[PDB]
Amino acid sequence: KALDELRKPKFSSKYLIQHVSQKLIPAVK
Amino acid sequence: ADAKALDELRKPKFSSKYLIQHVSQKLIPAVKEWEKSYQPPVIHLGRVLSVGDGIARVYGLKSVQAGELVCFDSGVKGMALNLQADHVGVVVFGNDSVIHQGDLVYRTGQIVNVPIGPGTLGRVTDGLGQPIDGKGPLTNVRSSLVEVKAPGIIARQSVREPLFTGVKAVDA
Amino acid sequence: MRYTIMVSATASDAAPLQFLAPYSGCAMAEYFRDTGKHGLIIYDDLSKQSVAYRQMSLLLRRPPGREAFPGDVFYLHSRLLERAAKLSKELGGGSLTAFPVIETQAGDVSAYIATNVISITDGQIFLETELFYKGIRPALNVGLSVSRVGSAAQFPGMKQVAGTLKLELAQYREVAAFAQFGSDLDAATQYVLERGARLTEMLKQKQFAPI
Amino acid sequence: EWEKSYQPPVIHLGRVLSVGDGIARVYGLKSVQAGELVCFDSGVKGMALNLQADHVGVVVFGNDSVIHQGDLVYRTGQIVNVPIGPGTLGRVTDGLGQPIDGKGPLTNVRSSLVEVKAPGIIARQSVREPLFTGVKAVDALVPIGRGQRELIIGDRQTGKTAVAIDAIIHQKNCNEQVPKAQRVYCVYVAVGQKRSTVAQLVKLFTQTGAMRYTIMVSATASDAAPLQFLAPYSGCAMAEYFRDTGKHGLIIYDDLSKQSVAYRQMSLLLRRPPGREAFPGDVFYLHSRLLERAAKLSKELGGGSLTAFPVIETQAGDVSAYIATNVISITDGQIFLETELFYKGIRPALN
Amino acid sequence: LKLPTAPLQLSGTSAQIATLLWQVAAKENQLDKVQDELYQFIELFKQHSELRRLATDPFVPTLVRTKIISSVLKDSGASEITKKLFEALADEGALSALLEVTVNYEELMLAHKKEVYCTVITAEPLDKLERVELTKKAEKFVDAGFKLVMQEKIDKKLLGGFVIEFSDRRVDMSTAKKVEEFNNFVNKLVLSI
Amino acid sequence: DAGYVSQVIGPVVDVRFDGELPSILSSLEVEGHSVRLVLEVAQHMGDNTVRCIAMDSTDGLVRGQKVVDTGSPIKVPVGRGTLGRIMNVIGEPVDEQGPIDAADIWSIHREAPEFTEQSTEQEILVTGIKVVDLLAPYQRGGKIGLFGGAGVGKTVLIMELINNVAKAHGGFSVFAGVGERTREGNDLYREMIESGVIKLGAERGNSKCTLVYGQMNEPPGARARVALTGLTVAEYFRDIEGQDVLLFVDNIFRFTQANSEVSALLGRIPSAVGYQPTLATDLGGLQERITTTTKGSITSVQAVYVPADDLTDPAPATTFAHLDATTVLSRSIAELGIYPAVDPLDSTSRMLNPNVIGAEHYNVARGVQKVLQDYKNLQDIIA
Amino acid sequence: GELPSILSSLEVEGHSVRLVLEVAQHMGDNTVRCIAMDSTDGLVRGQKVVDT
Ligand SMILES: Nc1ncnc2c1ncn2[C@@H]1O[C@H](COP(=O)(O)OP(=O)(O)OP(=O)(O)O)[C@@H](O)[C@H]1O
Ligand SMILES: Nc1ncnc2c1ncn2[C@@H]1O[C@H](COP(=O)(O)OP(=O)(O)O)[C@@H](O)[C@H]1O
Ligand SMILES: [Mg+2]
Repeated sequence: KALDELRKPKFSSKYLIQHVSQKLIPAVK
Repeated sequence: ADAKALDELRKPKFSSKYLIQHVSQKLIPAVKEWEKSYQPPVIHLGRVLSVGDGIARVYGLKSVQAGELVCFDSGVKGMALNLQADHVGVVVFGNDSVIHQGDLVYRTGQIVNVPIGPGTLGRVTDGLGQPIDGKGPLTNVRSSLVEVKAPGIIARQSVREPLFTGVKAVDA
Repeated sequence: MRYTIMVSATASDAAPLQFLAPYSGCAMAEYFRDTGKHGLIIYDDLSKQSVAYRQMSLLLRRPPGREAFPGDVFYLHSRLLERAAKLSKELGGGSLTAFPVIETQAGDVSAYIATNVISITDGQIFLETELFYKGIRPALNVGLSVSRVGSAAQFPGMKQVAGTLKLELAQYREVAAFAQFGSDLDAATQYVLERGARLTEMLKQKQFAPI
Repeated sequence: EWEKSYQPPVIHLGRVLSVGDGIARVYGLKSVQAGELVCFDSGVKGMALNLQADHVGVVVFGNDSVIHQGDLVYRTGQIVNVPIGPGTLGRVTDGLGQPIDGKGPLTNVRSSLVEVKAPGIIARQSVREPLFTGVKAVDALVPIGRGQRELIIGDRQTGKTAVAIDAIIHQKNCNEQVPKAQRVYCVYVAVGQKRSTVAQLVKLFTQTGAMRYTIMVSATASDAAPLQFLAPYSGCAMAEYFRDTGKHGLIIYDDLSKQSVAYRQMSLLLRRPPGREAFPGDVFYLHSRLLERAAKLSKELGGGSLTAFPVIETQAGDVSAYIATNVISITDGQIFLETELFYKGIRPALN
Repeated sequence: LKLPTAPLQLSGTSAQIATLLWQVAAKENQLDKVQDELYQFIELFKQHSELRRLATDPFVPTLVRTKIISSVLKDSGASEITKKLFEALADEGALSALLEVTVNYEELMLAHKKEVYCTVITAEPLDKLERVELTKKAEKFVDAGFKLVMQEKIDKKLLGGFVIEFSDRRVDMSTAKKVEEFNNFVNKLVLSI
Repeated sequence: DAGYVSQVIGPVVDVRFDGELPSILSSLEVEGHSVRLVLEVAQHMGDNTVRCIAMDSTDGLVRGQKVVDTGSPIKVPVGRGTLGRIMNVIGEPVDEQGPIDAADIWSIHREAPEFTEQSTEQEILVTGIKVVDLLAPYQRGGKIGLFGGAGVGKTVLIMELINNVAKAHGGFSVFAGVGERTREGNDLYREMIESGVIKLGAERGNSKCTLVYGQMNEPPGARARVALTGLTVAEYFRDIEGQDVLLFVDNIFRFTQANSEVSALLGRIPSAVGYQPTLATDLGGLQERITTTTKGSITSVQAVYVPADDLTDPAPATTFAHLDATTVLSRSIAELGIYPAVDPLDSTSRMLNPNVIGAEHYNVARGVQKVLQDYKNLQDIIA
Repeated sequence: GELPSILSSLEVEGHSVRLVLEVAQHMGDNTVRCIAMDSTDGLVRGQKVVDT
């Protein structure tokens, strides 16, 4: 119903994991 | 990582809801503080993601077909050649400089039709029916399907008439 | 211009207006076929319409093939030239006769658009740049040009004398390149040169002179 | 005693994401090997050629309209093997290792791996004794030794099969008056021929009597892509059996260009990077490990020989086409069989 | 400078988000804290429509994507590991990447607990002895001291026995396969004899 | 149960499914279209999605329209009433005489006949053209090929071969129109009603031919499977009835081109020069179904358009392995004004051997090959 | 704010040359496609770009 558009990843920036990694380690105390 | 794991993800197994009571309260003031930066959700119309050089890629348009004339918001006419998953590739009739990222795309519904008939005897149009000969619009004419398949086998007969060209290099 | 319609997609217009202009060009002429009359259609610069097809697809993230033309470009020219016909008696008896124009790339008969349109169409007329400067205007190639229906497709009085015209032209094209020795032997290797040369000097005419 | 030996298998699995054109892309299979022969649900086998990060590409030995999305593949744990041995003599098998003659199974055979390395340096001994092939234009003018590589290149409709089969009939005309050791056994491997041409070829080896000595491996044009790919390796794996037993063997690949059409058809379907004339880059390596497998083993490792007769069908005599460029480079010579001088009465048209 | 080691490797650029997420949360020992917090966002993506417009609309600018998520994500009990994650996906438009990053984090969490799925299909429902005789052959088919879940299932075409659908392996001790393999060993010996 | 079209790219459309995806080479139907549209699935996309090919034009498919599953391959109605009928790819009457008076619909996609049921007995098919019956003698129940350029005279040989062999047989035949002109299609319909092969009235059951027409106007779904639709009704008359049926297929090259027009469109890299990567199993699967078995006989007659008399293109260069008797048409002999312009060198059959016909036939045709090869090697030096 | 119409100019700030751009495709992401009329050596991904 409301999750058929969410069924797969879709994004730009194939180096996305390196982007998010600098935004996941800040909250590491 | 399969679709049954996705359908298992449709079953809720959260075991606690200590966010949902509050994020449902701050959702609506958030979308209405930043309300001016929202284009409206568009379903049976279309709006341009990418545009350039005669091929414009348009989000939405759940109602169109292949080969439906579309009309952009500046009056420019178009054609939907292929229809991808989330967007519809639209071919642009004419110069395309007026179309931006965020302009409206209007479906006309019909297959592309150029005016036919004997009132066009003496007129020079382009491939779209608009006159360029400076004698105004076409009178005593009608629209017809340009995408029609050929006449079938039972429809034809053996040719007889020679079609003289007036050229001895040809006709002999 | 009284009996002439002209759809005119320029090169300074976009691609799909050129892509649709032979398609809309046959949409006019199907009306003349449907209501019993006869129709003439000339799809001028049909290779340049196919380049107008090649522009749209290669922006449209579609796979290219021969000479970066797409896959279905045979089907483009097929249904562009199948909707011209001669109907039966049961729908007026109307007709359409087709003139596609394909410019070769200075003599590539195996060019990708050429092999499609030479296989679709029924008869072809080769116009080399060789024959255009030997005085032969219009520069029709005779040995390479074929038709289909033959008799009952010419003037019937012309049809009897055409066999006397074609077959004597057939031997003459074989003896014209054998002029490297100075033979003119036995009153035949000169006379078929004497005949077919005057046949070439017969079959020239003037531009824009419908006779 | 079969019921007393039934331990159920633990066999590992794989589910299919996308399947098309005889190429099934499977998910799972945490331990499948490169080139491992797998099996599907519906009885059709398969080999996994390329193995990627998330999905594993599997080529299909047969019809592909039986597998839906979400079907299962079982790993057999073994690289693809063919039954080799003497019981194959006279039989007409498919390239995977099953008989299609209608004569039941292949008994007195043994399965062995179709993918091994060629004989090294010290395995070799210099080819001195000659093979005799019946066509005097081959034997006297452009001769062929026992344990040698010679390419029957040509046009089509020109007699490349004829130079092959007249050599085979000569061996049957030579084996009846030659002792047990030095008898030259035939494995004419049919790649890309019709299913009706092999019917003529099974007739000519029976009517002459050569089917006591011939194994006809005929992967047709009618089966799938990798059978025509695997038919030279399995047919040379049949020639492996006659090598280490010490006998002499004749192995013939016919229309090896079609096996190049086989290795082209799977590579572009599997999205491997294309090279010259859209063939994959490693197609020279997949032609060489075939044709370097037949040789003469020395007097310390078996003494037997193996002479390979590949066949390339040209187009109009272009010996510089990319597929012919490879095989002429790896093989020794050329028996060029032109179509134009074939009607000039010199039979065979051996330029 | 050291990260806690991932229990199994994965593929790239959409699932190694979860591998990196597991390598962060296990350092903070927040493992079952944040895993069902991903579940709430799916229920947020299931029930509510305004949030799930933000994961697929291609016309919202790149500052309204982050200034709604950090506006929605106050403290609220929500972890700042989770809050800095959902800021990052709406930073680069990766809010559609949620339904993949969960099920591999589901896989990696069940890779941290040594806890494998199965699905056993019989013709008869399993009683309190029939089910406890099942596991002692099933735990020969796991490789180590793992856990085991049960997902008992009924189908009539199997004539007794079972099939352990590990989703990675399958063991067929059903008689409907046994009588099929009994018939193939009949035909392979009557035709040869 | 059923699914929806999710994506349209020209002549290939994509259908999503909610569980139990259709088997490959099955048939799909869209409702609310102008004509009945058959989608034939060629590959699974992976995300519960089959990828199709369109038997008619896709211009009009909305995204999300209802698509049902027939769960089965393409079914044409085979039978004795199908004689005297002009047939489509998907089983339609296109001669506008009611429905097809036949029953027992059959799957037109199958496996080839096996190696055990192959015929090796060869019979010379005397045609009536002095270059055929001497030089390249055809085989009864065998294969007859016809190459040549566009404008050398291929199709006028084919109807001449119908008048030769398809009239003096008495049994049944089939004309399989694969992507030729309607002009040579419509004219053959008139010159078989007047020659009495196809009859109209109440004598529809004594006729001798069915016409399976996939001419040039259709999109390449129809031009790629009319070869198989014409084939299976010929293979229906072989196994069930036992009669020898003559398959007159026109433009086998247009079968391979119709595959190649969308083969790139299904997500495949192009092969050599720009033709399709899977041409081997496309044509090799086509040809070896056309054989003669123990049960009956099929005598295939194949016409192939070759582009610009170049036999190095791989789309006819796979066909040369697939044809016993080959009548290669040279434009040069037609430029000499000689009809039929059959090459004495390029056109060579498989019956030509003294071990089958007799030495009196083989020696003169070889004696033809000596005097005509040296005539080619001397007409260079005669200038 | 708002992406300009096609074939309109841009004026970059902070370069050693008065460098002008011309928009031709609106490539999504609220981002356009340009061809630089002069030397592009020295463009940093933060430089203010104004239109006429
Ligand atoms: N010595 C010969 N005398 C007469 N004909 C011959 C001779 N050798 C071969 N041929 C002819 O060759 C034809 C086929 O032989 P063969 O199959 O060996 O040729 P090919 O080059 O393999 O053809 P293709 O490659 O198309 O299979 C037969 O028609 C036969 O008439
Ligand atoms: N024996 C013949 N008698 C008369 N005309 C012939 C003969 N053979 C070929 N032709 C001519 O060759 C031409 C091409 O015929 P066709 O088979 O349509 O060629 P294609 O198959 O290349 O389209 C026809 O117009 C026909 O008149
Ligand atoms: Mg051969």
